[PDB]
Amino acid sequence: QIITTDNTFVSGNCDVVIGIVNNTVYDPLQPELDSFK
Amino acid sequence: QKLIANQFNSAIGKIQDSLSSTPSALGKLQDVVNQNAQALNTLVKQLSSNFGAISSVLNDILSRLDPPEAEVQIDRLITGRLQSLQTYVTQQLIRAAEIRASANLAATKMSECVLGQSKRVDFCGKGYHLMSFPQSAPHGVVFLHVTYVPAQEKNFTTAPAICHDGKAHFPREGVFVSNGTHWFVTQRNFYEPQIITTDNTFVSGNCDVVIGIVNNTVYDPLQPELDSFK
Amino acid sequence: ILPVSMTKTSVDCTMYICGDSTECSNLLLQYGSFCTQLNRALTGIAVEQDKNTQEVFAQVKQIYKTPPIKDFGGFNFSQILPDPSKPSKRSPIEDLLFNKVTLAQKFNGLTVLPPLLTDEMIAQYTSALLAGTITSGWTFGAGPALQIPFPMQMAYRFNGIGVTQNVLYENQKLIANQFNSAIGKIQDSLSSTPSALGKLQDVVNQNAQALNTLVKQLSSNFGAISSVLNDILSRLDPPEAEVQIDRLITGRLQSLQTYVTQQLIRAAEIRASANLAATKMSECVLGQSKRVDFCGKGYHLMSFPQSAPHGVVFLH
Amino acid sequence: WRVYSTGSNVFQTRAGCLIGAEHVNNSYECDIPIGAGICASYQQSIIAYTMSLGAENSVAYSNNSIAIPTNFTISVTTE
Ligand SMILES: *[C@@H]1O[C@H](CO)[C@@H](O[C@@H]2O[C@H](CO)[C@@H](O)[C@H](O)[C@H]2NC(C)=O)[C@H](O)[C@H]1NC(C)=O
Ligand SMILES: *[C@@H]1O[C@H](CO)[C@@H](O[C@@H]2O[C@H](CO)[C@@H](O)[C@H](O)[C@H]2NC(C)=O)[C@H](O)[C@H]1NC(C)=O
Ligand SMILES: *[C@@H]1O[C@H](CO)[C@@H](O[C@@H]2O[C@H](CO)[C@@H](O)[C@H](O)[C@H]2NC(C)=O)[C@H](O)[C@H]1NC(C)=O
Ligand SMILES: *[C@@H]1O[C@H](CO)[C@@H](O[C@@H]2O[C@H](CO)[C@@H](O)[C@H](O)[C@H]2NC(C)=O)[C@H](O)[C@H]1NC(C)=O
Ligand SMILES: *[C@@H]1O[C@H](CO)[C@@H](O[C@@H]2O[C@H](CO)[C@@H](O)[C@H](O)[C@H]2NC(C)=O)[C@H](O)[C@H]1NC(C)=O
Ligand SMILES: *[C@@H]1O[C@H](CO)[C@@H](O[C@@H]2O[C@H](CO)[C@@H](O)[C@H](O)[C@H]2NC(C)=O)[C@H](O)[C@H]1NC(C)=O
Ligand SMILES: *[C@@H]1O[C@H](CO)[C@@H](O)[C@H](O)[C@H]1NC(C)=O
Ligand SMILES: *[C@@H]1O[C@H](CO)[C@@H](O)[C@H](O)[C@H]1NC(C)=O
Ligand SMILES: *[C@@H]1O[C@H](CO)[C@@H](O)[C@H](O)[C@H]1NC(C)=O
Repeated sequence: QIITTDNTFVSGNCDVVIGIVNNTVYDPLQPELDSFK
Repeated sequence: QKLIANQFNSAIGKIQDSLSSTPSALGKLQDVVNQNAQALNTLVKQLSSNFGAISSVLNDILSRLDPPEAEVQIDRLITGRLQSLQTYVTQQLIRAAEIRASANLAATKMSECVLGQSKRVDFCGKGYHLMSFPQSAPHGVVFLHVTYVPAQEKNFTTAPAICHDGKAHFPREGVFVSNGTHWFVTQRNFYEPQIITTDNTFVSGNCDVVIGIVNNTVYDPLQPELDSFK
Repeated sequence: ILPVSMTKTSVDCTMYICGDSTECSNLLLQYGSFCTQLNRALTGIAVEQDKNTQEVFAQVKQIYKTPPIKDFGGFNFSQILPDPSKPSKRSPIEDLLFNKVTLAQKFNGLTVLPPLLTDEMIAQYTSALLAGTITSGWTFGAGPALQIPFPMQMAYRFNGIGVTQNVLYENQKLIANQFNSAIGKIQDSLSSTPSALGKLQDVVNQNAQALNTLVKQLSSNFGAISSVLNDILSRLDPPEAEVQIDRLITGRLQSLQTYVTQQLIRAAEIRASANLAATKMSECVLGQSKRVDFCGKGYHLMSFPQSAPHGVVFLH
Repeated sequence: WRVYSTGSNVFQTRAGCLIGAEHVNNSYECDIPIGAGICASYQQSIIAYTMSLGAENSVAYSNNSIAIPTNFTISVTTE
C-alpha cells in the first residue's frame, strides 16, 4: 500500500537513524483541501 | 542502535566469566551425573556383601559346602542381590521420570523462547523477553535469555484523562504524564514525550464521569493547516 | 489451592530397625549399605521440599511495604493485606486458612525437621508480593519497582484483554463495589465448607497415615517368635536367635524400603505440583496471562497469592 | 572429639543447639541453612543469626503519581 502520513508515525531527525532511504510520503489532506481553496 | 549493540556485545562477553568464575555454576548437570554415578557405585559395592550368608564369594560357597546344603546359602545370596538390583532399578526409574519432566520443560522452553517471542513473565529470565539463544551441554541444554529490563526511572504526575471543551480525552496507546508545567503522551515502557492531539487520543463521554481529571489544551495540527488556506 | 511442600522427615535405619541392641546391630552390617541409601534418599526429599518452598515463595529480591494511607479507596484491600491488630502478621484470609487445617509426632527412630522458611517469613514473602502487585503493578517482577496509581493499573489490565480504558474509568464505582463484594464473599465461601481446603488436608493426612503405617509395623513379627528383640536375645540360644533376628531384620528393612519408595513417589508428585504453582505465580501475580483458563474462569485481570499451612492459595 | 563441648559459646535455636557459633541479633541473607529461619555465615568466627528477607523498599505511592523509565539496559541471563 502507498506510504501515507496516516499510515506511518513520525518521531525524530533523519540523521540519527542508520540505513534510511529518501522517498516521498503521500498526504490525504493535500488533494481534499486543494479542491476547496 | 549503536548503544543497543554495545550493550548486547558487552553482555554476552560477561557470560564466559560468570560461568567460569565458580565450579558451582553447572551444579544442575554435575548433580545429575553424580547421582547416577554414585548409585551405580553403590550397586557395584553391594555385590561384595554376605547378606547374612556364610560368605559373599560364589566360589567359596561352592567349595566349602555340598550342593544340597549350599542351595540355601545360594538362595539367600540371590534373594539379597535381587533386592539390591530391584531397589536400584526403582531409584533409576524415579530419577528417569524426574529427568523426563526436566527434558519436557527444556523442550517447551526451546520451542517458545528460541523459536519466537514469549509473553510469559519470569518464564524467560528476569524482565521482559527478547530473542534467546541455546547452547549445547554435556548432559543437558544451556540457554541464554536476552532480556530487556528498564532502568533509571523518574516519576511524573499523571491523570487518566484530559479535559477539552467538555469532552474527555484518553490516550490511544500510552499514559498522560506531566513535568509540572505541561502535559504529554508517552509510551508506557519508555519516556518519550510528544504532543497530544494529533493521533494518540480518542474521545469518549464528558468530564463529569471520570473521578480524577485535569484540564489542558488539546491542539490538533489539522487546524493550523486549515489556517494556511485563509 | 495448590500444595507446595510436604513435611520434612528423616529416619535412622539402625535406630528404627535394630533398637540399638548391640549384637543385632552388628549383624545388620552384613546386609550391606541399605542403611545409607535410605538416609540419603530422605535427605534429598527434605532438601527438595525446602527448595520447592523457596522457589515458590522467594520470587523477589526485595521486600515491599504497602503505603501507610490507602489512597486507592475505590478498591478495598483490607481483606488480604497483613492485619496489624492480631499478634500474628497473617492476613484475615490467611488467618482463616490457618485455622481450617488440622491433623506428625516424634517416635523411636523417626524425626521431623523444621522448614528453613518459618510460617512468619512465608507470610512476609506473600505480603511483599501482594504489596508489589498492588503498588507497582506488574512491572516490579521485571525490573525496578515503578509506582503507578491503582486505577491506572486496572485501566492497563482492562486494555490488555481487548476492552478499552473507557469501561473502567466511566464505571470505577461499580467495579470497585463489585470487587469489594467478591473479596468479601470469597472468605465466606471458603469458611462455609471445611472440605474446600481438601487439597492440603489430603496430603497432610496421607503422610501422617503413611508414617503411622511405618510405625505400626513394629508390632508385626514377620513370622518370628515375638516383636521385641529383648525376648529373643534373653530367651533363645544364639544359633537360632540369629536366624530369627535375621528374619525380623529382613521384614523391617523391607517395610522401611517400601515406605521410602512411597515417600519418593509422593515427593515427585509434590515437586510437580510445586513447579506448577511457581509457574502459576510467576505468570499470574507478576504480570498478565493470555492463557485462557490457566488463571481461573474468565479473562484474567490480577492475582493475589496467600500463604497456606503447607502450600499456597491464589485469589484470581 | 568432645573438645567442642564448651558451654560458654552454646547457642540455643528453634531447631537444636549450636556449639561454637556466635549469636548476633542483626539481620543478613541466607548463607548456610540451619532451620526455623536461622542461617550461619562467616564474619574471624562463625555467626549464627535470624534470617532476613532482602532490604526494605517502601515505594512512594499516590493517586496521581506514576514513574516511567527513561533508559534501558539489556541483560543476558543463563539457565
Ligand atoms: C536525501 O535528501 C537529503 C536532502 O536533499 C540529502 O542531504 C543532503 O545531501 C547532499 C548530497 O546529495 C549533501 O551535500 C547535503 O549536505 C545533505 N544535507 C544535509 C543537511 O546534510 C541526503 O543526502 C539524501 N539522501 C541520500 C541517500 O542521498
Ligand atoms: C517542562 O517541559 C516543558 C516542555 O515544553 C519545558 O518548557 C520548555 O523549556 C525549555 C527550557 O529551555 C524552553 O527552551 C522551551 O521553549 C520550553 N517550552 C515551552 C513550550 O514552554 C519546561 O521548562 C519543563 N519544566 C520543568 C520544570 O522541567
Ligand atoms: C488524591 O488523594 C488526596 C488525599 O485525599 C486528595 O486530596 C483531597 O481531595 C479532596 C477532594 O477534591 C479535597 O476536598 C481535599 O481538600 C484534598 N486534600 C488534600 C490534602 O489535597 C486528591 O484530590 C486525590 N486525587 C485524586 C485524583 O483522586
Ligand atoms: C476544567 O474546565 C471546566 C470547564 O471547561 C471547568 O468547569 C467550570 O468550573 C467553574 C468553577 O468555578 C464553573 O463556574 C463553570 O461553570 C464550569 N464550567 C463548565 C462548562 O462546567 C473546570 O472547573 C475546569 N477544571 C480545572 C481543574 O481547571
Ligand atoms: C474495607 O473492608 C473492611 C473489612 O475488613 C471494612 O472494615 C469493616 O467495616 C465495617 C463497616 O461497618 C465494620 O462493621 C467492620 O467492623 C470493619 N472491620 C471488619 C474486619 O469487617 C472497611 O470499612 C472497608 N473500607 C475501608 C475504606 O477500609
Ligand atoms: C542510558 O544508559 C547508558 C548506559 O546504560 C548510557 O550510556 C553511557 O553513557 C556514558 C556517557 O554518555 C558513557 O560514559 C558510558 O560508557 C555509556 N555506557 C555504555 C554501556 O556505553 C546512556 O548515555 C544513557 N542514556 C542517556 C540518555 O543518558
Ligand atoms: C549494508 O551492508 C553493505 C556491505 O556490503 C554496506 O555497503 C551498506 O552500507 C549497508 N547498508 C545498511 C543500510 O546497513
Ligand atoms: C519521586 O520519588 C522520590 C522517591 O523515590 C520522591 O522523593 C519524589 O518526591 C518523587 N517525585 C515527585 C515529583 O514527588
Ligand atoms: C541482641 O539482641 C538480643 C535481643 O533481641 C539481646 O538479648 C542481646 O543482648 C543483643 N546482643 C547484644 C550484643 O547487644
